[PDB]
Amino acid sequence: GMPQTITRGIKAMLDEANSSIETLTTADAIALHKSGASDVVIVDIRDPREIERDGKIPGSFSCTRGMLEFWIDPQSPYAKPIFQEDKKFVFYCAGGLRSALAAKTAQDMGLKPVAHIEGGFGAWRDAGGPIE
Ligand code: NA
Repeated sequence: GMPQTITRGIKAMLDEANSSIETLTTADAIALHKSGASDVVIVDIRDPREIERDGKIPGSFSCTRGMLEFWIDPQSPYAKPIFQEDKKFVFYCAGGLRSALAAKTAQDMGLKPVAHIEGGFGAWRDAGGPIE
């Protein structure tokens, strides 16, 4: 049968996100973490099975990407108070792509300031960043 026709793909979504958000270099993110990450919340948006396999950034807060809006919005029944804090929110995933979309979503909602980690946890690990 005729296949599905995708007319808006990840390329378009990622371009829109990337040009609107801070992409924090892996090295800068690692340095930020080592400084104590004052007034920063590092948000791990990976599936828990990814986290179990590969580990995580120490002290990061887990919120899967698919739940993000529901935990950010204070008017959501599922609101998490951490997202109301007067801090910079740095999102990360495995390779940097989901987290660009997540940062853009959060920014679109009004969360400010936001960023994501270039190359994700994969790049973090490759650089020898802190891992739990
Ligand atoms: Na950018």
